[PDB]
Amino acid sequence: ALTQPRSVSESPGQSVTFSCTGTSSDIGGYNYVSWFQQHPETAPKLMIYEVSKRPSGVSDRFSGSKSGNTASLTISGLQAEDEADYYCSSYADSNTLVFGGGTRLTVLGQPKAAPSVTLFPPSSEELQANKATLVCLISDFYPGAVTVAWKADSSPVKAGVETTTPSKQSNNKYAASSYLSLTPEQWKSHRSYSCQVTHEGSTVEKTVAPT
Amino acid sequence: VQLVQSGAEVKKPGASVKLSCKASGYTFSIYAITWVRQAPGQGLEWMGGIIPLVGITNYAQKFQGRVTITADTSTTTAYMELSSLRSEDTAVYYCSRGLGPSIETEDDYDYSYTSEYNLLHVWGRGVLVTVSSASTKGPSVFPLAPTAALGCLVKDYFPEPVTVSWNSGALTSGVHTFPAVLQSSGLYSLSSVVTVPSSSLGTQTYICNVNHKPSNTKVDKKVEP
Repeated sequence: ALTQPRSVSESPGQSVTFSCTGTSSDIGGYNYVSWFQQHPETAPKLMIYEVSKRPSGVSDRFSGSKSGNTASLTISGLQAEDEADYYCSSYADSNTLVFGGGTRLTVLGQPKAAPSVTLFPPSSEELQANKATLVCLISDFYPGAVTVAWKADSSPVKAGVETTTPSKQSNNKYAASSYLSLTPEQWKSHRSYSCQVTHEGSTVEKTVAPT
Repeated sequence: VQLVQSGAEVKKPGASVKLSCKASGYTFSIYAITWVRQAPGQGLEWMGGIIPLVGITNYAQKFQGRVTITADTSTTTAYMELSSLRSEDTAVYYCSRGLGPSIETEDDYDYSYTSEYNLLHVWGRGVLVTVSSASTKGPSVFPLAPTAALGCLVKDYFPEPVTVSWNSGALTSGVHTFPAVLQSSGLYSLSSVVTVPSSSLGTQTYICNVNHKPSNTKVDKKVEP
């Protein structure tokens, strides 16, 4: 099993802990529970091993514990560099290795910045190809969590929408793009289309028309 | 000390992929090597491992029959071949070496296996294995015509990546190159826009250079109001 909280957030300088729940043969069965820190696009790094050991080079902030079938990873004096996913691991009967889901630790080290949304209609050159792709671009916002909803004539439309996951920009902001793929007939069948991006309760709307 | 992993590999469904994990800086045979897989935007997954000296393999039931972990100590390299590849098998493949040896001479110079050590300490850079039936295809660049904003749409291309540069590398201010989106057709689509003065729309010509090494395609596109 190795169930973990989906994500955890805290302020810098404040302690933060993670939970790692398991069965009798997973965590409580053996004292080989270890925690890993993985930054995006990088290999995971071992922070704690054998439940509470801390391999050489790990800052004394990280500390592992265990009480029954649940382990815990605690990061006191939380810093910005501690922003990454954390996984727990543990041996199991039958000579097996089990992993946890992973917790997304975010340090609120930046002020709230609303997203910048631009909407592009299907290009006539693209329409000649029998494809009407609406491109919605979100950039320069923090924290990197937004929700995008597509409206056609103020009516919601969830058909054929794919939105990329937010990433890290050079300025430590976040970026994301949403594409509404319509047929040429559909793009012209509605007066206008809207791309609403909601960020921290604040929502921004940008609309286009076939014109 | 190090686990040198292979490059990047892309395979069709039903095919086979054999990954290699070459170690340096320690005695290869005694230390145990396990393979951990992490699907894009997903949690780590355990596959198996091997002790090279005695060639003992321990697989995960999720991969029994397909995965085959081996090792040629002649070259201190361990190989994990996954057969019957699937679109769902796309993921980043890691190999890790334990903190300490899994086999030890004990006096009487006979061998003695250590006990259930930690086993994930030294990681390799990882290899991406994108298993999909989509074949190599060049992008179709479409202009996104226009404080004014304009950009290029790079649609229906495969596989990664495509490099976009405006004015053949000249314009490099206020330019966002968003991540690509993998659609249900299996072909990535990417967008790139710039922020330029409204007055210069009719005076400065903006060209986006799209390059795609996988399909040996280079495109130059002009965006005008």
